[PDB]
Amino acid sequence: DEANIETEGMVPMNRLTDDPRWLPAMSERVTRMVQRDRNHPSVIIWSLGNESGHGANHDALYRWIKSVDPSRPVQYEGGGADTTATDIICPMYARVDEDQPFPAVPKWSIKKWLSLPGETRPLILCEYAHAMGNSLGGFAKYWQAFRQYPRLQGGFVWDWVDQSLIKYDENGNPWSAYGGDFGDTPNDRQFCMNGLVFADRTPH
Amino acid sequence: RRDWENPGVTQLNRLAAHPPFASWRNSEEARTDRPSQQLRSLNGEWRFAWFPAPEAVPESWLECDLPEADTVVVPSNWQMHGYDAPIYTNVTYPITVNPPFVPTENPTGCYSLTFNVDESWLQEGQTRIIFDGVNSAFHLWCNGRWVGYGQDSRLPSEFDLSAFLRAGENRLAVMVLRWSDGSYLEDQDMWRM
Amino acid sequence: RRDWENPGVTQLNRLAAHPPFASWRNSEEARTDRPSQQLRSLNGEWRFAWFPAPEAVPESWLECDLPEADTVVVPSNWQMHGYDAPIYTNVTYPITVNPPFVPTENPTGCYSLTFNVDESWLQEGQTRIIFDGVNSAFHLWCNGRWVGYGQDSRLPSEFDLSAFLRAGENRLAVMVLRWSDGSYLEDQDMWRMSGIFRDVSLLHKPTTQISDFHVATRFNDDFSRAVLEAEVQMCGELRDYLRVTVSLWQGETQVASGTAPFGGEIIDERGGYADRVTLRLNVENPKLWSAEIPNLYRAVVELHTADGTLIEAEACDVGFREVRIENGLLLLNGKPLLIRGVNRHEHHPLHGQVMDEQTMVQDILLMKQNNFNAVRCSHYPNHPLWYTLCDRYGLYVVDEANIETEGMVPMNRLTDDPRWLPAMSERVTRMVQRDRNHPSVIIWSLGNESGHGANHDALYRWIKSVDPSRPVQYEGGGADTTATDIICPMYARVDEDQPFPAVPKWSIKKWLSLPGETRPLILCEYAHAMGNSLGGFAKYWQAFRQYPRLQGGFVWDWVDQSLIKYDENGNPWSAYGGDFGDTPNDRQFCMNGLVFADRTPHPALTEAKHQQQFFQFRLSGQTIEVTSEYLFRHSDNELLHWMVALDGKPLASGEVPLDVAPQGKQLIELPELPQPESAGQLWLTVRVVQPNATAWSEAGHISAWQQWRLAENLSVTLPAASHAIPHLTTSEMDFCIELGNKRWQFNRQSGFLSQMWIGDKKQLLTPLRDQFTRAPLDNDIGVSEATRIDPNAWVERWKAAGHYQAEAALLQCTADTLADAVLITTAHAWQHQGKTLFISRKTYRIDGSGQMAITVDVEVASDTPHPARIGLNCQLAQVAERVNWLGLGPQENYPDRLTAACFDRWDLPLSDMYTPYVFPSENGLRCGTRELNYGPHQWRGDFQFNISRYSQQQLMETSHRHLLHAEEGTWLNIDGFHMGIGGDDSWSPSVSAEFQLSAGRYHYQLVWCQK
Ligand SMILES: OC[C@H]1O[C@@H](O)[C@H](O)[C@@H](O)[C@H]1O
Ligand SMILES: OC[C@H]1O[C@@H](O)[C@H](O)[C@@H](O)[C@H]1O
Ligand SMILES: OC[C@H]1O[C@@H](O)[C@H](O)[C@@H](O)[C@H]1O
Ligand SMILES: [Mg+2]
Ligand SMILES: [Mg+2]
Ligand SMILES: [Mg+2]
Ligand SMILES: [Mg+2]
Ligand SMILES: [Mg+2]
Ligand code: NA
Ligand code: NA
Ligand code: NA
Ligand code: NA
Repeated sequence: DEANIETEGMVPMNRLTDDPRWLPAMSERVTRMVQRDRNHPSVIIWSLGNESGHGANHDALYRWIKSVDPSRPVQYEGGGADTTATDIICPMYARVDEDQPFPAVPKWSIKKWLSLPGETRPLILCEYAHAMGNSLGGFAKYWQAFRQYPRLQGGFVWDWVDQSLIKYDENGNPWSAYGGDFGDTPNDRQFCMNGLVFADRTPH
Repeated sequence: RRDWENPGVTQLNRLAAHPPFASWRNSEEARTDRPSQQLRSLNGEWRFAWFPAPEAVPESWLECDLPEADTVVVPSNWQMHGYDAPIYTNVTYPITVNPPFVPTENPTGCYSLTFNVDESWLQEGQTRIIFDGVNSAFHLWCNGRWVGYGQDSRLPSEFDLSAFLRAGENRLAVMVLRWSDGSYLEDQDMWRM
Repeated sequence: RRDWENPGVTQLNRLAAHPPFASWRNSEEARTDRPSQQLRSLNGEWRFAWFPAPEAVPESWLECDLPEADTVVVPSNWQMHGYDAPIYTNVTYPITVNPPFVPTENPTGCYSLTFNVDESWLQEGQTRIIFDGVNSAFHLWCNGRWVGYGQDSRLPSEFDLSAFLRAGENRLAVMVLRWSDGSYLEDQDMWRMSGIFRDVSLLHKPTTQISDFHVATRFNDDFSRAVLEAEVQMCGELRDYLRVTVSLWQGETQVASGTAPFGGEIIDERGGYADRVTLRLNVENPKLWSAEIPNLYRAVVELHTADGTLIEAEACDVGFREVRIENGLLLLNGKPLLIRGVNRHEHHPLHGQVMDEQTMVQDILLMKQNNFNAVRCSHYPNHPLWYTLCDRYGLYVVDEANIETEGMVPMNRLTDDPRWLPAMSERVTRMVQRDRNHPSVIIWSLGNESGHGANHDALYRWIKSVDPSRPVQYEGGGADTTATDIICPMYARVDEDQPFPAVPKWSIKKWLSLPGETRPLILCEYAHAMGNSLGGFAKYWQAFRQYPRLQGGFVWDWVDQSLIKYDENGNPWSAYGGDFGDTPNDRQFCMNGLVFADRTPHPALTEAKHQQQFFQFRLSGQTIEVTSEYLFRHSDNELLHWMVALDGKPLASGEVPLDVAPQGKQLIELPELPQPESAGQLWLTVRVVQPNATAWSEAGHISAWQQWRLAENLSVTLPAASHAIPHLTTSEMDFCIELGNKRWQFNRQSGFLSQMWIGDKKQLLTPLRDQFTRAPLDNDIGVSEATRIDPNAWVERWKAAGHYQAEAALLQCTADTLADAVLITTAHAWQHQGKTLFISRKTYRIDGSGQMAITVDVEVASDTPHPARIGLNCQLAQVAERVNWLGLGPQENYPDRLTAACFDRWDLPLSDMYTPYVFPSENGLRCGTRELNYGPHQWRGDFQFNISRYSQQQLMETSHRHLLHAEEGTWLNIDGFHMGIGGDDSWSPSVSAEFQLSAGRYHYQLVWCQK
């Protein structure tokens, strides 16, 4: 269960989440989610949101959930996937054997990540295997690794269904449309279609 | 007094969040998770009118239905009804990055509903309304009188209407703003509706 | 649209909090911390009008001054101006508890000010206004137009007036609401006031400005090297030609300096802060900061262009110090501290809660002079100047957020409610952003008495993320919750547990070793100094010194919160709860200081100074061993001063310079001390003296002292029998002994000495009778009131038992003649409703030398609350100017608070034998007295005493010290035994067992005579 908080557009990504002036707005998107869904057994982990760097607000809210509900682990990939605001190393798109040494927020090979000096948490990718179009190549490698490494406990494929919308031509026939197809601009082409199934739930 | 441009105001008169309620008046119904008489759905056909900004919303609307309005189904996204286009942007915000300000031209959706309340609901207890999802912020009026405000498109906003409702016909006025300071926290890579 | 009744709205258009700014336009002015042209003060005479509610404020006011208004000084509290009464309530909220709603009748103060702005301020840059303190919420208008709103009475609210001001005359309209939803978080046990009580300023900043800067100092393991890290953030137009240069100054010297363009390091996938830059300067062998030696540097932040043009400069004092809790201990620069602290409310007897430099410096000097090294901002951020002073004078500070809700039920009803997370958040975060650069601030506190809710944990973690340099603490919820790095109880006793459910107060010694516990323990409040208190104080320190992890505490508290009123004649007097028509009120519970509102020391302050000494001494024959308790300084401004005296009579003395390294020891070999001859007790007395004057001390200031009973010579040569012999005359109603000039009369109907004569001069105005009660001390009363009685309080236990109204029944009264003296034998039985409470057997022996030897032997029922005292008393007829005695003094001292007192010959004016506690009670006692001299009289033995013009009765019937009237003659209370005063807290029996008159059978002997 993930709070409604993404500010990936800001620069740096945590410009709001680290600003105490925004602690209130964020607070309510975390606390109200917990107070609402905390009784569902299917909810096993709480997430503080998505792509919003790592600000103090995240740490504050992290600790809140831990105080309010000890029954569930909290996780957050912002700021490098292994920040003090997450109980699980939850990177997104970190490869199996290859490192991607980005400054500040690198994506280590998931196998190398688990054994980094001092690290001890379990690692579950919050997003991996971008299924955009003819994709999912190398998927078997992830699982090979998941099964061999005790602390490599899986992940969440990205993602389920294509975010395509239905439009109609002059004849009144339906067709799948994406970025820009509605006069929307600026738009991000077809990047809204990353599913394992088409908008109409037909398997890829 | 623009509330959609102040991250300090995320709600006004909204009740506290909580687990799913149904207020059964019979334990057997509760155990079997059967429908509840105390939980009515206001889904269906509502009255809708699109505007270029909240400042274009005619006062009359608060008390009297606009004839220029259309009857549409709720819940729904007005983009899907063709009132304006749905935008698809990944990272780059759909609006200009200048927190906590949003465009002066803020697509405002005016939803209204005439429905009646059983007299027994007003003779006792509390009668509240629950909006499970309003994108991205909105103001609520019940019978011309103002009730409250709410933000956060993905969690329910609840308000106590007990003192606004009357037995019989009642009318809801819901001014929904497409953009708001809350949009700064809603930058997910999906269609922006 | 009521904003004062919505905890979701705590401000409107208020600018971001930040370290103190001045916007210097000259780097030299910044470095030298000289006044700034860009920082004007709007303090002075303003226009004020009071209203019953905001709804009564006439619109005209927004644009036109009300003629009905008055001209008053700002800052100030309108209660202090008499516009309405200041309320004094402890826990119970001053308003009705119904969050977030406040009374419809909300006292609204309307402040206005006409002032003009230089045209140059409006031609460029930003012009903002700064309200350092508005109690408790307010709306601001500039020239009729509305600007913003603000809450939180203890932190500054800033608004950008740039677009509201015009060149020339301008007018400010400030509507201040006394009550608001914010009042729910401001329930501290102090006078409840309101208004603009802190400075109002006008700051001009360039458009492209410095909007914030954080100073950090990290060292290597031995503090030989240190790296100063300065993160700077800007606003306005970003340009490459922009630069920031942070330079560190040690006096006129420039130890280091760094320059760099904006553009921080990459922090995440989106890059970094292009509007920030961090400078890192190296510092070799830095001068470390401490309360011992407040070594400071000057950090100057300059916003300029690459071509060298200064845009603006900001600065602050920097103190290189490292605070960290390691292995269970709180370390300051690697050494484990011993907090000799005190809690200090911002209170002025005439100005209400308005602070000024003078009052501050005064308090600071007094504190340091009485060996204090730390202070707790109970219970809200203090006036900005305070931190600056503590920085320079040297004081460890606990900066505490403005959050107390002790009135709620349960105490954490709000702090655990996520709906209130926002309001709380701002009272914590804004404090940190403001004071985080002050080196004197060593610990952050989350507030006071507000239970333990999730909000506390959330905010706890925030500070830890934002500022790793300081430990966070909070006593709420049991003092050892997950929201505190330090076990910080309040009033937890030394050896005795107080097993309260949920939130017990364990013996501080037992607390440290509780299974799993490992943190350091520092009481945030202990030794409630209310009235005649601080008994058992020495026990705390004994323990602090023995236990590594018992690192001190903060006494409660500094100054009495009494206000000055005037009677018909126009004379000033100290007033407290209720004295202003305020009700409900909490009596005198606002007076818990070590000093009176006017900073005059209480007797207890002296005890504190002594127990908190930084030099410990031990004696072994001829050698005195001095151990230093300092962690950094050397005793480079001290010399030991010793002196031997036989029962007051000095014999030898001298002085050795002190050369002790911190933590070190020094041995001092006294010369072959003078060999006494006469009978008596030799007393070695050492005093540490500061020859040179400091910034806080006069020259020759005394920082410590200690006494030792050297040798003793019991007198064996009993008196030379005079040939005269007393004559006994006998009536049926009296026994009269005459000897030369003197005449003694014992009323055979009472069994007490009813009168004595020295010529045709009477000596007593009231018979010499036994006494087992005392004018109840605040600690004896606790929270027991007229209507609400606390059956547990000592005063009630006594009352119920009947001690205050015991009829003295005579059992025997005989007289016999001896070979050289008359002998009167008495025996009384004090009872109440049949129950025999006390029995007092005595024998008076008047001999040829004309000396009366009174021998008392009392019995106390082993099932009647232990008596407050066991002695005698009578109203003498004389009224002398001085009092001389050989015993513990010079100041007031009681059994459980007499360590600081010294044994010697003391002489003082009758008045100094009376302690002016605002709330009258037993006082002025002096223990361990072998000789007392008053007028023609002299009493000898081994007793305690208090002598004044007020009877115990008057004292216990009078509520204020100003309603006390001198009585005929002088009342003498001579105790053979006196119960301790206690004080571990003032709301429950707090007198240690060893100080309770429980022996059952007591015995003392006195010798009355004419000197
Ligand atoms: O479709 C590309 C994806 O990239 C991820 O980093 C992001 O978290 C997803 O929400 C989506 O934007
Ligand atoms: O003397 C009563 C004291 O009790 C303390 O618990 C409180 O923190 C103080 O502010 C004061 O109310
Ligand atoms: O602060 C702790 C205690 O302080 C006392 O003054 C008060 O009477 C008690 O009820 C409790 O509040
Ligand atoms: Mg808003
Ligand atoms: Mg994204
Ligand atoms: Mg408010
Ligand atoms: Mg209190
Ligand atoms: Mg001692
Ligand atoms: Na997508
Ligand atoms: Na210690
Ligand atoms: Na008090
Ligand atoms: Na010296």
